[PDB]
Amino acid sequence: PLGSRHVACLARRGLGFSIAGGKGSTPYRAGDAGIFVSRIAEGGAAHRAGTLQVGDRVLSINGVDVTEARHDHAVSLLTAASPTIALLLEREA
Amino acid sequence: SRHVACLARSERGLGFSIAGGKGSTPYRAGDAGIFVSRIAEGGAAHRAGTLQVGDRVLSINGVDVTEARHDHAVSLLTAASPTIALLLERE
Repeated sequence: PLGSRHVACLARRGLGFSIAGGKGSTPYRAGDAGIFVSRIAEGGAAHRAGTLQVGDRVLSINGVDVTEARHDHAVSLLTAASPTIALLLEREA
Repeated sequence: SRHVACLARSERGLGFSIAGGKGSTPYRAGDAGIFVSRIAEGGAAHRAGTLQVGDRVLSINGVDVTEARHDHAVSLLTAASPTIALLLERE
């Protein structure tokens, strides 16, 4: 029961995906300031996992809300050490 | 109230256990829900520090298990997946 949101739970050699947007960086798309998934590498965990899609809004990383976070700080959470990476994502149909 | 848990399935087997569900004995006298009933300490659930004995398992890998059968929830856990994502209630 997560509503219009969904969870990506990836096993942690590189992320396998990139993000764009947030505070301190250029926006992902004109008219929006939030963090979004901006690329998914082929063969990477994210790609084959099929739970990531470019354009997803990144709401939280490893339980840390980033709807108001800086770009490079959201990227630090992603590169920070843990066996997994949890993403709370919100998608547009 | 609601938490997300993301665990890497370790080759030793994942630590936590569950109890309850529509076709088993409850974990808690008057509740038909699915709860994590034990945590093998050392395992992934314990190392992540995100599971708790007593947590109500709401959903498993996007599948709602608030109304499900004990048999089905274990099936969701048992499935050989690289990860397991849990949505818990409390702790």
